Amino acid sequence: SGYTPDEKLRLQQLRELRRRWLKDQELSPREPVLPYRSSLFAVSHVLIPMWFVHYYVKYHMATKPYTIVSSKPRIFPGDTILETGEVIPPMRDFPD
Amino acid sequence: GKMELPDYRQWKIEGTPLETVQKKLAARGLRDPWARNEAWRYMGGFAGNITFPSVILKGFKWGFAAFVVALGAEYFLD
Amino acid sequence: AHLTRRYLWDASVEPDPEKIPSFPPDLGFPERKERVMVATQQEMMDAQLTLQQRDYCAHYLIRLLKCKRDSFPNFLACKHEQHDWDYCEHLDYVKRMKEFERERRLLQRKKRRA
Amino acid sequence: AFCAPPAYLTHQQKVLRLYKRALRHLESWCIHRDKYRYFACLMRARFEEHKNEKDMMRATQLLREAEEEFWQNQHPQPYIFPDSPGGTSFERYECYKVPEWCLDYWHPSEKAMYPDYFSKREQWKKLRMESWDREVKQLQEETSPDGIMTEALPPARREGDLPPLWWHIVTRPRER
Amino acid sequence: HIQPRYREFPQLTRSQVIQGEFLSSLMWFWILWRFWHDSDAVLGHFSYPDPSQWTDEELGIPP
Amino acid sequence: SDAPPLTLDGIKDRVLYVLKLYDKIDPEKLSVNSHFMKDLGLDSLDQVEIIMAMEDEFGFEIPDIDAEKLMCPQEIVDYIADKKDVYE
Amino acid sequence: MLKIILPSLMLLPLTWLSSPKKTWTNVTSYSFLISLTSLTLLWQTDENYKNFSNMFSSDPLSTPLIILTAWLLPLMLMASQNHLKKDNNVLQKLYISMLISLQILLIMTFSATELIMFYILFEATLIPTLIIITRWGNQTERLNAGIYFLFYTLIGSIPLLIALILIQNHVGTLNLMILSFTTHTLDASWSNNLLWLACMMAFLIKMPLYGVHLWLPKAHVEAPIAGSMILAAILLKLGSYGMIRISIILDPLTKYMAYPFILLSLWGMIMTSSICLRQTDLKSLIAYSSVSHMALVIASIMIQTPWSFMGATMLMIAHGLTSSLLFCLANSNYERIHSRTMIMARGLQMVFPLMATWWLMASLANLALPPSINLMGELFITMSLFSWSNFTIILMGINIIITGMYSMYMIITTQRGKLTNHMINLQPSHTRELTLMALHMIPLILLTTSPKLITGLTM
Amino acid sequence: RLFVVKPSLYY
Amino acid sequence: KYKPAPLATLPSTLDPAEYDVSPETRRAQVERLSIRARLKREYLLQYNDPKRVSHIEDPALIRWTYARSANIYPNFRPTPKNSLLGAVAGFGPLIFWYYVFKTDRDRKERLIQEGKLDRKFNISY
Amino acid sequence: MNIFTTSILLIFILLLSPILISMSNLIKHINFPLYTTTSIKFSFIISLLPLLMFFHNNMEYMITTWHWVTMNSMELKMSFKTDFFSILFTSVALFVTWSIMQ
Amino acid sequence: HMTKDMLPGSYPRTPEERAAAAKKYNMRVEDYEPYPDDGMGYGDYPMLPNRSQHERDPWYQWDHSELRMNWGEPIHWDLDMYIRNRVDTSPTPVSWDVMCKHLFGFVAFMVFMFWVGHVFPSYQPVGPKQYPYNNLYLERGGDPTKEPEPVVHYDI
Ligand SMILES: CCCCCCCCCCCCCCCCCC(=O)OC[C@H](COP(=O)(O)OCCN)OC(=O)CCCCCCCCCCCCCCCCC
Ligand SMILES: CCCCCCCCCCCCCCCCCC(=O)OC[C@H](COP(=O)(O)OCCN)OC(=O)CCCCCCCCCCCCCCCCC
Repeated sequence: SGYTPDEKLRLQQLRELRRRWLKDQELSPREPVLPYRSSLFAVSHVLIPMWFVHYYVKYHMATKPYTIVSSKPRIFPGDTILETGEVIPPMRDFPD
Repeated sequence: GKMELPDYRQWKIEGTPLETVQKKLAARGLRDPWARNEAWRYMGGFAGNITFPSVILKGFKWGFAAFVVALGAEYFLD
Repeated sequence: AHLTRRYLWDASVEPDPEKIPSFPPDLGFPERKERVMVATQQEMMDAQLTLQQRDYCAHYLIRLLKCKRDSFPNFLACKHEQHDWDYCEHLDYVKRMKEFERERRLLQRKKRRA
Repeated sequence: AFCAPPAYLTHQQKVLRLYKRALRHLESWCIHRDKYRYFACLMRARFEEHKNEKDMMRATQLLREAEEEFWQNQHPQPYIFPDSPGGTSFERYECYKVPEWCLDYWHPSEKAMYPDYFSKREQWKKLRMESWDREVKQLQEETSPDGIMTEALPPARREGDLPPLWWHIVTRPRER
Repeated sequence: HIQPRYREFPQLTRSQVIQGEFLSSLMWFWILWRFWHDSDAVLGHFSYPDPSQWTDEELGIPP
Repeated sequence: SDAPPLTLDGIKDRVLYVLKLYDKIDPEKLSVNSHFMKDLGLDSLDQVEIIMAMEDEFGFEIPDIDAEKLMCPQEIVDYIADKKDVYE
Repeated sequence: MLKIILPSLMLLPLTWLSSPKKTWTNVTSYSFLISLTSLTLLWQTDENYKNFSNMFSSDPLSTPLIILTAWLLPLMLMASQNHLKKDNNVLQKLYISMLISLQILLIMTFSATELIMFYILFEATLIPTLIIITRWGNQTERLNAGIYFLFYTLIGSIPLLIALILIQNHVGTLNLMILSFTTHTLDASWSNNLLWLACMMAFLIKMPLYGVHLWLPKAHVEAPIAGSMILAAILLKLGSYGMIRISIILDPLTKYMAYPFILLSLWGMIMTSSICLRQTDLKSLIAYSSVSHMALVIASIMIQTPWSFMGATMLMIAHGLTSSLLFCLANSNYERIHSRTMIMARGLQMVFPLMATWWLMASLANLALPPSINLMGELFITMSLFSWSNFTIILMGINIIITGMYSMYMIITTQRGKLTNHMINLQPSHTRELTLMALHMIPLILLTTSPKLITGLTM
Repeated sequence: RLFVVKPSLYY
Repeated sequence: KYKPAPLATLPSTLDPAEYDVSPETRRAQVERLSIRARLKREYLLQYNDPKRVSHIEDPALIRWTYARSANIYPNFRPTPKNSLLGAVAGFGPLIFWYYVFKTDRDRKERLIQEGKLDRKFNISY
Repeated sequence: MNIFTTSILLIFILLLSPILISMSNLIKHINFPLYTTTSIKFSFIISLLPLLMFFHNNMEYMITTWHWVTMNSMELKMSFKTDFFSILFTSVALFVTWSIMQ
Repeated sequence: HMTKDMLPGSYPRTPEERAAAAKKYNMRVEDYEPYPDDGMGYGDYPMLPNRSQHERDPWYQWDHSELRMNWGEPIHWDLDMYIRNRVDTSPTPVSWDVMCKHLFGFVAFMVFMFWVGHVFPSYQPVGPKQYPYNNLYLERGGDPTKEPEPVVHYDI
């Protein structure tokens, strides 16, 4: 059994009221009232920070003993070191 | 913008698996009142069977073509 | 495979992976030579290798790392070296397989001696 | 979401809802439309086979057996439309469904924009403090003095009167 | 921008199809280049010798 | 990719469209108020199927308690409008 | 120290002969200036401690308690302001005077050198608290709550006094650091065991042991917000200070006369963290949270290790701040809804979108989100108890889990559902209470940045 | 274009 | 066939209480619905009522909190299984944990006394 | 040892910047999504370099930045271990979060 | 404001009490059933079905929606565990007795088969690897001044 006539009238009234509430929730124009890029971004978001960071490192992180501890660089036969003008000799005859 | 709706005088069961289903439901003695709705698909731009080859070997034509081109260029340059 | 031959057939005449050098080495080898090492401890330690990696082929691995650090911006220029290292590792694997087969044959000897 | 269940569902309603759920689970099981139509027609034949029957006891028995068959043959991961319970959007915009009274606390410099909006909101209240007293009498006077009562509501029988208890069915937020 | 379509196959721009075709063709070009130059990596480059094909001289076993 | 809003005439078009596609009774003669039992003589089972087709068309469910009361395309359109909050 | 106490004593006339419109403002501003001046105590350039007189002294353990005490005052002033707003000028001046007296007595008992002065002040802290709880509560069980509080405390405190006399007689002084430079070992006899029990039960009650925790939830639930804050922050710390100071002479008894309390603490931790899952009153939930947190402090004092004491101090201060914050957050709603029931109001974070952050961070702390001093304390307590015995980690993990559960429960049943749209009386958030929450949080950030001021005696 | 209800946020 | 459980309850379909048409069933249903509707009407005469500045109360919620909080001891009665549950829950686990910790501590201490332990790098506690 | 560490900490400075504009008043006068996406983009471009220097040298670094506490023979400090895993995962995750932000 | 006549009380031992209790809790004196008298504080509080809030109707426009519970309805003593963010008693196609059995069986069989594969492992036919300098005795910790137990690795 469908909507009784009282229910139908109820729904029609609530419908004509909601379709007015929404039309009112709409709003007029003129409201709400109110009273190169790559390079500039690069500068102002990389360089300045990079300057500050280089300062911090060079003068508060390398002046201290064990703050920047690099591993040792791989060395192979023939690689002539430069801090002593040295040369390590090559390997043995490879069987084949 | 105002929307349109095409005529319902074109969505027909003929020439689709809906027709075979109708054959079966007739063999059993029945009818389907809705097939014309589902028949908007199965015809038109949506028509045709897609295959696992169809989806996997997409681009393969020009892929192989450019592959052979680069192979010949490599043989040239030695 | 050895799996079946051990877990279903005679399990006592098939070797055990953890006891391969069990028998004496020269039971069939006169003046059995040693496996040589043509890479020096220092030559291998100054290169910062890894202890799973400074095996009998660390010399070709050293050449590989060298030819890689050099010619770097252009990778793929370390194929002739990579092949050599892969080959030496394959030959080591072959020697291991042959040790396995040796020990299985010696198990055959022990089961045929009685 | 707009009405209230009756004190008890009738055999008709039970059977209809069983049919609907059975068809939804048939859809879940059969992914293709041809298959769905085939087996839906089969199921409707199974149903119509017992539409002109009237023995209430045998009917209730058939129903008690069909519900068990359904529980035994139901898809355990059925299709639920997103915005419906069990769906991936049920109660998703309740975060933005802010009520209307939250504007009575706004600051003059906030309603200074949208001035044409708030003027309407005002007279929508004038339409409420007047339409309130007569909405009670219409309930008082339309009361069943025999005790019986249910969750229904009447419309207004006049020119100017409004349905009793409207402010919350009206004024409710969009769904979006 | 586009116009919705109802119960029909919509209008298809050219970019969204050409770009997909390009990506697929590039993937297959890569697969082919590789399978040509480095086939071993999926097939093999170091055979598996047949056990017992050796000689008792090697892997010495006395009689 | 946002889909367009709804309209009352659009819902009317779509509903009458589905009902025209329907075959069991509807002889392609459907006014907005073609009651299913009185004007067309349908069954509650056919009504169930009709509501399910409306759902498969619009993308949402109709609770059974409220679908047991829809017998006219106009009632269907009104329920759908109340649910989707149309005609702002 | 007198430069800290004399102005606190002068805040009283200011309060009484200030006009009915500027008393709040003036007393709050000057309380803030007192909090500022109290930082002289942090000028500790050597391992030697401060001694201004025969009657006063400061340590790395008493300084933070003192500064937190001088800081909480203006916050309590601000928080007790919306209520008792209609109440008469005289009544609200009385309230302010109660607060100030609590401040002064707590500063004194943290800066004291003699156990008996510590005692008279740790027992004079009752009058103002009882008066605040009974004269400004809203329910009818605040009377029974005050009874419970008062009498638990006194029943625990009498034998402490008797033990102090016994000591003052055996030794000739009750002075600290003399009781240290002259302490002797004991005989492990029953008389000395009962001496231990006496010295301890007062503090084990003032910081709720599991079995005698039946005065804290009452007092909180029935007390106003300033009472709740001070009770949660400092009155639960008097016991810790007292035990850290009195455990030096009871050696070597606590090696075996401490097991029962370690057990009770490690178990009641779980058995209260669980109540925090099924309690309906937000205030009682937070009370049981305080209990589950003070259990760690107890168990860490009992084992007497440097890491343990460090964690005890860190967690003391951190929990003080966090509990005050949570209490004030619940009060913000109570002032708007007049119901401590948590599940009543829901779906906030929609109309109060910012206070939902303060709600969240106070929860991130309570569940020990790093980097935070709550965790820098819990972790070290856990390590100390793991060295004690490795099987404590089980109960520690259980408590961690339950904490992470009930914190987010408290968050979600209030701020992360959908709104009770029938709540017309949700007056927007006051700048005053937003400032309360900010003043609670920011110091936690700063103490997390510089936790060297918070380790304690050992470190 | 429509109106989105919101709390104050000014306070 | 579906075996119901206290954690996977029985549905409404398979509940023979449903499909019951006895008047002693339908009348009860109608009365329950009448009560429900009376309460809903009462509550909606307060929700939408203008001139309402405050919120709505929930006497049911108040009753529930009062029962779960303060109506406990006035109805408490010592009984068997009650004294026993209390004593066990209170003491048993404490004894268990006490013996665990004591065994561990004693073992550790005797090990250390004998010197049979390795405390390498332990310089914090 | 100046370029590596600077490039390691610069990505953190960058990632932080958006959240700093999130507390400022510029949000309502900026395109925060585009700005954050560009920040992520430049963070990825920066992280690309340490990857090159590692692939070249295979050198790992330890970088202690700030002293937090000293607890009786137990220090705690901010310490970054730039190794293969870290420097590669950083690049991958940034390259992905870029796409994800867009 | 409330009153001792509106609030709960003690166990009803007469229908004169059951009537008032049920009319207060807003139930009917038949459906109302108090908790047994085991001295546990319950008193006259309703004993209601141990069903969760998932079972209820989602399509109904309730008053307390997140709880799915009306205004004056009597509240379940164990709501805090059925508030729908928690325990779910809603039914299941499969049944407890069979689902528990299936899960336990899957887990236990998989564990047993892990142990079977541990007893009978899988491997490849090769000998152990060989590292020259006494399995790298020096590098691998070792001790420089002392000497290792020398080991040899032969060819083939
Ligand atoms: C609801 C709870 C119950 C409330 C009612 C309380 C009833 C009170 C109990 C009745 C009185 C029994 C206590 C009698 C005290 C006996 C004297 C004594 O124990 O002192 C011994 C010890 C000093 O001895 P020592 O220095 O070694 O040499 C000899 C003396 N020059 O010095 C001491 O040890 C001081 C001992 C003081 C008494 C301690 C009481 C027990 C302490 C633990 C529990 C505290 C909680 C309150 C009491 C609970 C019930 C005991
Ligand atoms: C070979 C190995 C094989 C075996 C490996 C075994 C590994 C150990 C497994 C332990 C984990 C099992 C216990 C986990 C509890 C999870 C509880 C939970 O899931 O809470 C969420 C739950 C709702 O979730 P759900 O059922 O999915 O509902 C979705 C509806 N669409 O419902 C809730 O919302 C409840 C919210 C929290 C309730 C309070 C919980 C209190 C804490 C009790 C759990 C912790 C107990 C310790 C678990 C073991 C760890 C020691």
